[PDB]
Amino acid sequence: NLXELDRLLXELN
Amino acid sequence: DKVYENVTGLVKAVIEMSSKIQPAPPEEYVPMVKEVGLALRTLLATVDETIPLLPASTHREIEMAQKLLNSDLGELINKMKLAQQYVMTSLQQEYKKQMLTAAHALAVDAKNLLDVIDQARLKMLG
Ligand SMILES: [Cl-]
Ligand SMILES: [Zn+2]
Repeated sequence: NLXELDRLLXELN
Repeated sequence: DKVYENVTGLVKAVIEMSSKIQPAPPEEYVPMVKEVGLALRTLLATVDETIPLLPASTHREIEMAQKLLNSDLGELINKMKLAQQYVMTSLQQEYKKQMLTAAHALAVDAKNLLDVIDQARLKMLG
């Protein structure tokens, strides 16, 4: 669940 | 209670975005969605830290709730992008509404994650 979130977050950079 | 603090911080970031969505122009949305996403990241890391101490029979339910939050953030980001694609069109306020609805869903699901953890803490007392 942390892995998935961190790649979701990449999209906002 | 770091879980309660983290949920509070995430819901506060969502309420902020929801008072700024209508006034702000759709291309100043990224910092607000980013603040929400990072609050969620903090919350998920705290919950991951906490799970090992809760009864095994509660882990699955907590894990599903965590996953739901991830999916919710995905939807928020998608609606944010759509609200950006349709600025100064006939769909601008509609997609702003959809973004609002996605953020609200995220806040509700964060509260339900807290509720599930809080019930597991009660069981742990036993
Ligand atoms: Cl709502
Ligand atoms: Zn804030």
